[PDB]
Amino acid sequence: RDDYDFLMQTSTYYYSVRIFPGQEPANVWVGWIT
Amino acid sequence: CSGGHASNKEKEMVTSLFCKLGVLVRHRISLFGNDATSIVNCLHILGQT
Amino acid sequence: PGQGRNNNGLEIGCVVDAASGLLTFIANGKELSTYYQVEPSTKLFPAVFAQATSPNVFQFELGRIKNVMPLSAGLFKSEHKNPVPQCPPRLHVQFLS
Amino acid sequence: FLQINGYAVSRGFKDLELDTPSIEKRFAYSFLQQLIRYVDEAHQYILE
Amino acid sequence: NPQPVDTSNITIPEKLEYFINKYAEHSHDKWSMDKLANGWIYGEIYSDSSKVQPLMKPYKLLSEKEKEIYRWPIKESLKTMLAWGWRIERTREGDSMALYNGYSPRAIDMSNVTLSRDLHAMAEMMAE
Repeated sequence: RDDYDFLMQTSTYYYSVRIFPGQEPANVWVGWIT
Repeated sequence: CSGGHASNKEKEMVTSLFCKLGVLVRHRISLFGNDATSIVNCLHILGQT
Repeated sequence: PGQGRNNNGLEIGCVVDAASGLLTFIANGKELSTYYQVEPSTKLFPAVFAQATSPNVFQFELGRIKNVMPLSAGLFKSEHKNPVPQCPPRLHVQFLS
Repeated sequence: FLQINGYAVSRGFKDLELDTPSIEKRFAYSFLQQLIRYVDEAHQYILE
Repeated sequence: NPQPVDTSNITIPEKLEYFINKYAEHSHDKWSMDKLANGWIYGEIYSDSSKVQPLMKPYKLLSEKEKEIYRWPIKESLKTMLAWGWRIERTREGDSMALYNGYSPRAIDMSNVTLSRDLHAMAEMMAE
């Protein structure tokens, strides 16, 4: 289990993208934009 | 303007068809059994084409 | 590994270090080589560019992993200390047009 | 599954070449040509 | 007249045989989860009336006969495919896949994956 104090002090954020099977992932790009 | 015009040889061969159809219809309206009018109209539309 | 999208849906996880500006990506539980470094005060929008080759294209998951606080905490100021992932109505997909 | 393992199956025989520059295969070409053949045949028919 | 294209003359290759083995693995897998969904009881004795059977064992473990009764229709399938003259090419990424060679046995979303139109027409002619 991750430390709750660590979760409180950290600033790193996460998300995810699930490419559904059969969707050609070469045609899929994931990341951040401004 | 969509495209697909007749070729030069197409035009040549159409004109040759015209000439030979005129030769065919020349002095043969009596030989044609009242279809001479049909050939007349044929050569007509050929002339406008 | 190859054919990761075949057996199961492929999962790309994007982690951003707002304190240092490091952007890293983890696919199938291992951190990919490509990483980015952004200058301070940058606003980064989660984004996916996809050419649909299937009726179902993809899925944004707003979950969280070990030692990383979920995206809603970063987005909303009220939930800055809420470990529970959230998808409030303000968050929504926008497409370029 | 063939697609999954990446095996591409294609047509049994690829086309060797299409003589599109040669205008003999035009629909007007062959049709009007047979038209001329029948016209000439009927012309010599009526000459007889 | 109900006649297909005879194909007894052609022989199957081995690079195609690896694909055949993988697709027979898939056939066994979906058959196994078909039995799980239906509720066939796991037991050494095989009785259809009692619904008991022992064949939920993995493909490599699986009986060679069962592997063979998958492989056979697959063999005549690729055999007729070659009788149609259709050439088959293994991609280099696919070759790398064979070279490379919890734990949930998961099938493949056949409906979600998509096929090209020419291959659709090939699917229709082979179906007929």
